Amino acid sequence: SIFVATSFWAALGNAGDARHGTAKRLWASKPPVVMTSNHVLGETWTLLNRRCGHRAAVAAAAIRLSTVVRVEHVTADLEEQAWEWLVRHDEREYSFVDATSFAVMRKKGIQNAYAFDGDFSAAGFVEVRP
Amino acid sequence: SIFVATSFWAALGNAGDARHGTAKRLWASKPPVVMTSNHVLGETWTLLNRRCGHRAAVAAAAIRLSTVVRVEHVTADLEEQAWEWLVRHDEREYSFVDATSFAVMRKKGIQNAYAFDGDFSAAGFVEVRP
Repeated sequence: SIFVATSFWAALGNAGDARHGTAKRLWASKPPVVMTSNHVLGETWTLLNRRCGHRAAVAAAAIRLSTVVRVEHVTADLEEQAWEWLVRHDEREYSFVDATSFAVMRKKGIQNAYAFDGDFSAAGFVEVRP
Repeated sequence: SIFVATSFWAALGNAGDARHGTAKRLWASKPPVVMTSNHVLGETWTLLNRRCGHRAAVAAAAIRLSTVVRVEHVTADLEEQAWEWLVRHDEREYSFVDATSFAVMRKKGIQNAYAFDGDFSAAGFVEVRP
């Protein structure tokens, strides 16, 4: 299984992203179980909206309708763990969505992330490469 | 009676923000009932962590512990309402967090927002000023 982060969705959903081709390659080779979070989709919307405008962002909104991609609603319990995690890990700059993403992966026993730019790698997960 | 957006927290939590002065004055004259959301606090963490560093971002994390600020966990239902709203409103660039913020306010019957930049005003709310 894999967990998909915003950095990946943003690449996949933006044809003008420098890592678009890499993303599509990764997407074609993905395992059957693909999950992400409500926080990630929201972040993806915002990023794609700011970068490519409303139409491109609508694509991200539609992922929540997918029968193939599993979207975890991050619970209050999981968020509390993410907050605690965030407060202790001052060694590197981590976003809130990243911390909730790590928390989801730990909960679901997921080690592989579809993500770029090394934050998941730094946090002890595997950022899948083509 | 008021909902506090990310833009306000970011100004209040960063003394170098151009609207920090306005934020503190509004914060001094705020009503007894003050509300925000998990999404907003998460976004605030991320912004402050990038701009001012870990120690400053921890302040935002601590708001979730407040006995005076009500922190609403945005339900999957409210997010769905936010998603449908986002898809509908192409006339202006709206973030996901702001969309969920609008949804929370509408459900709670709140129109007065502690927020800057006019996005809440555009969405039909009152961005309160001193």
